[PDB]
Amino acid sequence: EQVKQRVLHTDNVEMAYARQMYMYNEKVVSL
Amino acid sequence: DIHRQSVGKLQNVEPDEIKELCQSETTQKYGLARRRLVKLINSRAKLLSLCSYIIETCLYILWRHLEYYLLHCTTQDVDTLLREGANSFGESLQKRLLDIESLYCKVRSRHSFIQALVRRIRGLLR
Repeated sequence: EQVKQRVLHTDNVEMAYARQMYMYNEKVVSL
Repeated sequence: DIHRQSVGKLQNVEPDEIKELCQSETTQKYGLARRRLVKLINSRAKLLSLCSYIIETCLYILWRHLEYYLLHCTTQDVDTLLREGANSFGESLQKRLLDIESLYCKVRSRHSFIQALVRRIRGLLR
């Protein structure tokens, strides 16, 4: 079953969107 | 085959037959027969699951070894590999795998993982 679980297991733009989500999270504590 | 057949014989449990039926293990005879047949049922279930494992593992091992041995072996070997590989995993093998996975796997695993591994083995093979 572990073998099977492992089987099912087997950038700049992102950095920008990620900072955006960071700010969103801060606010929540429109994407 | 022996498994489905033993299962049938068990579900149809009811001297030569009684002698050969106790020989690998009327009321005590019937009980002994239920015992031996359930024992063989378990042995078959175990050889079967062990099969499933051997197959799935061998698939993983071959996949990784081949990806490394053709995609990343700095050089005949990779070419002969593609050749003997399209040769060995002829459709007989793959259809056998899918036939089995339909025969037994649907009743023990929610995932026809063998189907997926077959797909990917083909996709790296072609």
